[PDB]
Amino acid sequence: IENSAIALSGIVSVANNADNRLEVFGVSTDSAVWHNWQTAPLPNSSWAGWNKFNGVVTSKPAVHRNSDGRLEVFVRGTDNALWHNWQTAADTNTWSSWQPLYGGITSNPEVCLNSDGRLEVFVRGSDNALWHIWQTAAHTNSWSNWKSLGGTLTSNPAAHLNADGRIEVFARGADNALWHIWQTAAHTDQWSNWQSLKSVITSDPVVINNCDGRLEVFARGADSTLRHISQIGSDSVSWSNWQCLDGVITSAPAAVKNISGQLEVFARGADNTLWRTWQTSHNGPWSNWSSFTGIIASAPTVAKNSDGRIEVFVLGLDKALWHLWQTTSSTTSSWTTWALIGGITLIDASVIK
Amino acid sequence: IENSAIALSGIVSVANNADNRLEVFGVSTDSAVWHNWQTAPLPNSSWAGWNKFNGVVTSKPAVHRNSDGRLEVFVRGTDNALWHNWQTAADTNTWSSWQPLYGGITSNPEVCLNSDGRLEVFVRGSDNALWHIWQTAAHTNSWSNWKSLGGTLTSNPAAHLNADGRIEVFARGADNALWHIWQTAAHTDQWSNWQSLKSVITSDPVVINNCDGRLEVFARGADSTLRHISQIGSDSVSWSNWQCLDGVITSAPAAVKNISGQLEVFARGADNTLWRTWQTSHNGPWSNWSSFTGIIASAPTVAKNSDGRIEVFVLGLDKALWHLWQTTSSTTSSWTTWALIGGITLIDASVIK
Amino acid sequence: IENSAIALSGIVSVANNADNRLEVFGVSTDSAVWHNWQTAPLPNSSWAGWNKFNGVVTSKPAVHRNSDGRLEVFVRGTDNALWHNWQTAADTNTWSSWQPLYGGITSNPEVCLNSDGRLEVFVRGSDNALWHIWQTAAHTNSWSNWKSLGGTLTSNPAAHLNADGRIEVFARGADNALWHIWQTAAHTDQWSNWQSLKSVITSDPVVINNCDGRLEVFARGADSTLRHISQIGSDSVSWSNWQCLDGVITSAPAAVKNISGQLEVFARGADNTLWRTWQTSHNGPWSNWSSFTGIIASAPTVAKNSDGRIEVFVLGLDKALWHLWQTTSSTTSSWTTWALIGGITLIDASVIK
Amino acid sequence: IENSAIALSGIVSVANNADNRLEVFGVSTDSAVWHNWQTAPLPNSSWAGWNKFNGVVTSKPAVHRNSDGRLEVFVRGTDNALWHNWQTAADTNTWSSWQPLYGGITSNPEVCLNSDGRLEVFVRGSDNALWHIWQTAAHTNSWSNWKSLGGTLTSNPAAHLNADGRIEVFARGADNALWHIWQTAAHTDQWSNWQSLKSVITSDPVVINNCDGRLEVFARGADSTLRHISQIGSDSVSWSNWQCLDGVITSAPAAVKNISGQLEVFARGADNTLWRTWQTSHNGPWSNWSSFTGIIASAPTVAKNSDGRIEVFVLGLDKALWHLWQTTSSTTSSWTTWALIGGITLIDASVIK
Ligand SMILES: [Ca+2]
Ligand SMILES: [Ca+2]
Ligand SMILES: [Ca+2]
Ligand SMILES: [Ca+2]
Ligand SMILES: [Ca+2]
Ligand SMILES: [Ca+2]
Ligand SMILES: [Ca+2]
Ligand SMILES: [Ca+2]
Ligand SMILES: [Cl-]
Ligand SMILES: [Cl-]
Ligand SMILES: [Cl-]
Ligand SMILES: [Cl-]
Ligand SMILES: [Hg+2]
Ligand SMILES: [Hg+2]
Ligand SMILES: [Hg+2]
Ligand SMILES: [Hg+2]
Ligand SMILES: [Hg+2]
Ligand SMILES: [Hg+2]
Repeated sequence: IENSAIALSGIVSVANNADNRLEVFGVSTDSAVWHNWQTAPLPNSSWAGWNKFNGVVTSKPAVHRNSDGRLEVFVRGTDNALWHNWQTAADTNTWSSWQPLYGGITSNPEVCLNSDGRLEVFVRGSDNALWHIWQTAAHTNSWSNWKSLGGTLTSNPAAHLNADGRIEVFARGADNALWHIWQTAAHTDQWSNWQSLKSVITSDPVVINNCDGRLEVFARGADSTLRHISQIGSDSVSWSNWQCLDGVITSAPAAVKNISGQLEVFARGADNTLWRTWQTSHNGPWSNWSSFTGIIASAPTVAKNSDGRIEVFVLGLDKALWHLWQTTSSTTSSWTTWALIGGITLIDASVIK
Repeated sequence: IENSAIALSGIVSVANNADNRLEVFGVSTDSAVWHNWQTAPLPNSSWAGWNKFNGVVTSKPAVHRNSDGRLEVFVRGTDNALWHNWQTAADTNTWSSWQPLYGGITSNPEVCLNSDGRLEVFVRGSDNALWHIWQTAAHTNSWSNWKSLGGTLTSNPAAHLNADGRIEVFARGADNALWHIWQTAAHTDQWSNWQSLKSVITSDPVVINNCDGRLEVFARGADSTLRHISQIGSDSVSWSNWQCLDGVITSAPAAVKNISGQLEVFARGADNTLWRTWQTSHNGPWSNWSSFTGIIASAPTVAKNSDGRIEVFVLGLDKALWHLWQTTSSTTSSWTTWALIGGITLIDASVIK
Repeated sequence: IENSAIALSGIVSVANNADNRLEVFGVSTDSAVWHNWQTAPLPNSSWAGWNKFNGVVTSKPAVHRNSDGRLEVFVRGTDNALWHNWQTAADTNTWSSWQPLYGGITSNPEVCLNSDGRLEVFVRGSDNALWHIWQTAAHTNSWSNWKSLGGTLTSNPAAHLNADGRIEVFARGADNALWHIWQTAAHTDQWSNWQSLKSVITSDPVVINNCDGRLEVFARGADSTLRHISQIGSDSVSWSNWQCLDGVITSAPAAVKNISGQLEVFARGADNTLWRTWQTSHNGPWSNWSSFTGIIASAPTVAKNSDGRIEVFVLGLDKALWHLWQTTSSTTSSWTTWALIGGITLIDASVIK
Repeated sequence: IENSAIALSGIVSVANNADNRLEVFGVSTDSAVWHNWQTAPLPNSSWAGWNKFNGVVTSKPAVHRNSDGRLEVFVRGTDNALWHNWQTAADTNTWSSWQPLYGGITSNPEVCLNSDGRLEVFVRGSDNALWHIWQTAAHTNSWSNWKSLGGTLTSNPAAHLNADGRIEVFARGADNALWHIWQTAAHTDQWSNWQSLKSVITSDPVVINNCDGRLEVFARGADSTLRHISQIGSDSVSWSNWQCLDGVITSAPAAVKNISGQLEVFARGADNTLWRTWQTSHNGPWSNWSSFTGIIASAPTVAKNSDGRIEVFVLGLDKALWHLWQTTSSTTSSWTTWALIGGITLIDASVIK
C-alpha cells in the first residue's frame, strides 16, 4: 500500500433509536439511501425490511440521534451540497425527506452531538479545508451558516466529544499524517489551531472514548497494520506515543467499548475475513486477532444492542448486508455466524476512498 | 442512631434537560412542587426563577428524562396515589399538569429508564411490598397496570440499570438489611426473587455504576458511617464484602462518577457541613473526607453539568436552596462557595424519613 | 472487646532460607525457642523435625534472613534483654547460640532489613518508648548502640521498607490509635517525628507493600473487624481514609501479596476458624470472607513457598502447630486441609498480649 | 537493517551487591574483565576505581548475585569454554579467580537464579543449540554437567523467572523469530518444547516481570522500532499480540520497573542519543520517547540503587564508561547529565553481534 491509500470503509452507518433499536443506512444500486431497522431491541430480532429515501446521493450517509431521540441522516447530493433527513418523531418511520443545507463538500459528512444537545456536522470543503455547520438550538431544524476551520484534508473527518464536553476533530492531512483540532470551550464556536499527531495513516481515523474519559484514536498505518494513540491527561494536547499491533488489515477499523469497559477493535484482515482484537485487561495489552468465518467486502460497522451485546455489519460477496452478534451479554460471549439482511444490494459511495 | 433510622434525604431531585441544562424539583411551604433551571448549560449560568406546578403533594418528587429528551416528574398526591407531569416538548417550560397513575403508595417514587427507552417507577405500596408501573411504549404516555414484586420495605427504593440492561432495585427490609431484586432479562417483566445483601443500613441505599459496568451501592450503616458494596462479576448475584469508611455522616450520601471515571461521594458530616470523599485511583482507596464551609440542613443532591463540572445542591439554614460547583472541568478543580437560588423555601416531603 | 485489647498473635515467626525453604520458630512448654524447616522448598515437602535452641526466653521470637542468606532470630531473655542467634552459614543447621544485645525490652522484637543490607531491630523499651539497634555493616555481627525514638507504645511494633528504601515503623500509642515514624533518608539514622494515623486499633498493626510501592496497614479495630489504610502518594505523610471490612475477627490479621500482585488477608474469625479475604481485582474491592474447616487457637502466620504457593500456620487445639497450603501456583488454587507438624507443643510468649 | 541484525549490546553487566551497592563488569582493551563499584549504596557515591580480573576473555561477562549475597561472573575464555569467578565473601573485593566450567560456547553467557537459590547458566553451544548448567546446591561451587535443550539460536539467550518459580528462556531462532522454552516445574530440570512467539526481532530479547507477575519481552523489530509482548494469564503459553512503538532505535533496549511499578525502557535512538519511554499509567500506554543529551556508543545498561533511583550506564565516544541517574526517588525525578567512570576504556566483546 501507498501512504495516500484509504482503507475500505464501512458500507453502512448505524444508530440506536430512542428505544435502542438498531437502524442501518446505506446506498443502493439506485444511488439512493435506504434503511432498515430492528423491530425490537435485541440482536435476534426481526428486521423491518429495506425502506427507501427518495433522492440520488453521492456520499456515504451519516446518522446521529438527536437529543430528543429523533434520528437524522446527512449525505451529499448530486449538487455536491449537504442534505439532511430526520424522523419527525422518535422511534417512527415517518421522515422529513431530504432538506438542503447547501455548501460544497468533498468528503462524507461526519456528525457529532455537542454536550449542549446541538448536532454539528464536519466535512471537507471544495477548498479541501474542514468546514462545519451546527444546529443553533438543540434538536431543532434551525442551523448555523457554514464556517471554515481551515486545514488541508486527505481523509474523511472523524469527531468525538472529550470528557469535558469539547468536540475534537481528526483528519489526515496533506503529509498523510493524522492531524486534529478542537473546541477550546465546551459546545462553543471557539477552536484551537490544527496540530499534528505525527504518524502517517492509510485509513480514516476512528475515535472512541475510554472509560476514564481519554480519547483513543485508531487507524491503519503505512505498513498496513492497526495503530493507535491515546490522550494521557485531561487536555487535547498531551498524547501517548503511537503503537502498532501486528497483523495486516485491509479495511478501516471499527472500535467499540464492551460491557466491562474494555476496548475491542474489528477490521477486515489480510485474508479478507473479519478480525477482532480486544484489550485483555484495563488499558491493554491487546489480544491476538481472532477471525470469523467468511470473506467480507467492506470494513465492519460495529454497534451495541440495548442489552450490551455487540453486533457487526459487513458487505458480503453477494453485495448484500450481513451481520453477526454476541449471543449473550458477556465479554466472552460466543458469536453467531453471518446472517443476511436481504432485499437490496449496496455500493460504496464514500467520497474519499 | 437506631438501626431503623433513615438519614436526612436530599431536598431536591435534579435532572439534565435534553440540552444538559440542570433543573431542580422540590416541595415548598405551600406543599406544591416547584422547579427552577439553568438558562444555559453550565454551573455559572443564570437560573430562570422558581416556577410552580399547581397541586398539593405528599412526597419528595422524582424526575427523569425520557428517551425523547422530555423531563417527567413523579410524586404522591393527597390521595396517596402516584401522579406525573411532563414537558410537552424537550427543553421547554410547557408542562402537562399533574396526571393520575393511581395506586396507593407509601414511599417516594423512584423512576428509572429501561434500556429500551421505557420509564419505570418503583414504590412501596400500602401493603409495604415493592410495586412498579411502566411505560408500555418508550417515551409515550401509555402506562402499564400496577404490579407487585412483593417484599417488605422500610426505606425508599433505589433503582439502576446493570450494564447488560437489567434493572435492579435496592431497598431496606424489615430486618433493616439491604435487600435487592432484579430483571432477569433486559427491559422485560421477568424478575428474580428478593435476596439479602446482609448489612443493616440507616439511610436509603444509593446506587451508581462504575466505569467497568459494575454496580456500587452506598448507604449509611448502623454506626453512622458510610459503607459500600459492589458487584464483582457480570451478574446480579456475586458481590464484594461490605466496607465502611471512617467518619460519622448525618445525611444520605450522594454519589457521582467524575470526569476521570472515579467515584466521589458527598454527605453531610458529623459537624453538619458538607463532606466529600473520592477514589484516589482506579477502584480506591478512598480519600479522607474534605469539608466545605457552611452548615447544611439536608443531604446533598449532586449533578453534572454539560462540561462535566460537578454541582451540589443543599438546603440552607434559611430553608432555601443553595449550590456550589467546580470552577473547571478537572478532577482536582477548585470549588465555589455556597450560593443562593432564591425565591421560595423548601420542606422535606420525603415519605419515609 | 476493650479498646486496649490486643488480638491473639501468631504462634510462630517464619522465614524463607536462602534456598527459599520455609523455617518456623516458636516457644515450647520448656520456654525455649524451637524451630523446624522444610527439607526441600515446596509446601508438600517433609519437614526436618523440631530442633531446640538452648535457653529460656520471655517473648515471641522474630526471624529475618540476612542479606547474605543467613537466618537470624531475635528474642527477649529472662534478663529482659535482647538476644540473637544466627545460622553460621546459609541453608545450614549450625547456629551461633544465643548472643547478647543487652537493653531492656517490653515488647516482642521486630526485625527489618534496610535497603543497604543491614538488619535493624525495633522494640518497646522499659520506658515504653520505641528503641532500635542495627547492624553497622551488612550481614555482619557488628551492632550499633541502642537508641531511642521516643513515643509511648501500647502494641508490639511493626516495621517495613517504603519503596524508596526508608524504614517506617507502626505501633499503637497511649490513646490506642495507630501511630508511625519513619527514616527520612533511606537506610540512614535520620528519623521523622511521630505522627498519628487516627484510628483506634485492637491488634498489633500488620504492614505490607502493594505492587505499586505503597504501604498498606491492617489491624483489628474497636468493633473487632478488620480495618486498613494505605499510602496514596510517594511519601510517608499522605494516606487514605481508614476502611473497615465486615466480619468479626478474633486474632491478629496476616497479610500476603499473591502471585498476581493482589493482597490477601487471613485472620481467625468469630467462629474461631481461619478466615481468608482477597482483593477481587487491582486495588480491591475485598471478597467476602471464606472459612477453612477447623477451630484454631492463634492468629495465622502466612508464608510463600519457592513456587509462590501460600502456606498458613496456626496453633491447634492440641497446642501443636498445624499448616495448610495451596495445591497449585494460582490465585484460585484449591487448598489442603490442616496437617500436623508434630513433636512439640507451643505457648504464646508474646510480651504484649 | 537486515532481519538477521543484532542491535548494539550494552557494554557492561551490572549487579547489586548484598548491600545494594552497584558493581559493573566489562571487557577492556587488554581483553580482560575489569570491574568497579560504588563505595556506598547511592547514585552520587564515589566509585572504587577499576580493578582487573587476570585472564583473557572472549565474550561479554554476565554477573548475578548468589542467594548468599556473593557476586559471581561468567564469561567465555580463549578456549571458548565457560569460566566463572566469585566473591569469596559478600560485599568484599576478594575473588576466586577464574575457574572452569568447560563446555563450548558461541554466545554470551546468561545467568539466572532459580527460585530454590541455585544459579543456572544458558548459552548457545557449538552446535547452535541452547545448553545449560546449574549449581546443584544453592550458592555453592558445586555444578551439574552440561545439558542440551536443543533448538537453533541466532541471538544471545535471555532468561527470567515466572511468578510461579519456573525459569523461561527466550532467544531468536533460525527464522529470526523470537522463540522460548520453559521449566514446567519450578526449579526443576523438566522443560517444555520450544515454541515460537512469531515475530522477527533484530536484537537480543530483553525480559522483565511486571507487578502482577506477568513476563514482558522487549526487542527491536524488523523496522528498527521497539516492540513488546506480554503474558496474559498465569501460564507460559498464552501471550498478547505484539505491539510496536514508534521511534527508530539503534541499540538493544533495557527495561526496568520503576518505584511505582510501571515499566520504563531505555534505548539508543536514531540520533544516537539515549532515549527513554515509560508507561504513563498501569499497563500503558507508553509515553513519547524523551532524549538525554549526548551521543552514545552502546546500548544503555540500567540499574536501580538502594533507594530506588534509576541509574544508566553507556559507552561514550571516548570509549569510556559514563553514567547518569535520578536525583530523587520519584517516578518524575529530574536526572543528572552524563558523568565519567574513568580509568580504563572498554570494548564490545559480545559474541553474537
Ligand atoms: Ca426537538
Ligand atoms: Ca453552547
Ligand atoms: Ca415521545
Ligand atoms: Ca423490552
Ligand atoms: Ca556476612
Ligand atoms: Ca546506609
Ligand atoms: Ca554459600
Ligand atoms: Ca529444585
Ligand atoms: Cl461524531
Ligand atoms: Cl433509577
Ligand atoms: Cl520488618
Ligand atoms: Cl536471568
Ligand atoms: Hg461524535
Ligand atoms: Hg489498570
Ligand atoms: Hg435508574
Ligand atoms: Hg486498577
Ligand atoms: Hg521489614
Ligand atoms: Hg533471570
